[PDB]
Amino acid sequence: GEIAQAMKEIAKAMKEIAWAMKEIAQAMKG
Amino acid sequence: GEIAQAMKEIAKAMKEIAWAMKEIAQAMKG
Amino acid sequence: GEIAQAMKEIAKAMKEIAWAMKEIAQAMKG
Amino acid sequence: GEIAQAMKEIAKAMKEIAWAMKEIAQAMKG
Amino acid sequence: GEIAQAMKEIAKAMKEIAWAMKEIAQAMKG
Amino acid sequence: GEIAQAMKEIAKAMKEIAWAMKEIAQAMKG
Amino acid sequence: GEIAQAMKEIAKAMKEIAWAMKEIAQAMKG
Repeated sequence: GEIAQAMKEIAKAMKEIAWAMKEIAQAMKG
Repeated sequence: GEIAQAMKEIAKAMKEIAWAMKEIAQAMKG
Repeated sequence: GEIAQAMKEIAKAMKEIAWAMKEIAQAMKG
Repeated sequence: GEIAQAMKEIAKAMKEIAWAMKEIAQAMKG
Repeated sequence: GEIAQAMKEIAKAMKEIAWAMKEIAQAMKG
Repeated sequence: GEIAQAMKEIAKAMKEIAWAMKEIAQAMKG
Repeated sequence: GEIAQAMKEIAKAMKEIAWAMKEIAQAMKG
């Protein structure tokens, strides 16, 4: 449905944004 | 469909933000 | 209504943020 | 009500974040 | 209630993020 | 309940993101 | 349920994004 599917897509995108931010943090850590 | 339409646009926008953050992470990773 | 109006304004903002993140990613892409 | 007021504040902040992100994209655009 | 409190805290935090993004945009403008 | 817990965790995280983004803005401010 | 599981995944991702943003803020301060 309209609400459940939109929430599942938000969750998948948020997990990918977290993975990318962790890579950027690791590049800038010494 | 004001709530359904907002949630669909938020979900698509978050998928595009996730693609872009993965590209930036890939540019910055060793 | 104030909740439908806020959801609509959040969706339009998220679309603008996605456009901006794509421009930045394109600038940084090798 | 507090839930309606919180949503309206989140919408106003998201609009400001969209404006800033477009300025940053304009500075890095080629 | 815990849900109304969570939404109030989300709103205050997004207002602070919008302030910080405007500062970063002013630094990079030009 | 798990939905109330999720909202509390999202609020705590948004406060930490807002704190971090103000430190980044301070570093970038002349 | 899919909506409860999406909310739990959004909270875990937001907590990881908060950790990453504080590591980046640490890199950028004395």
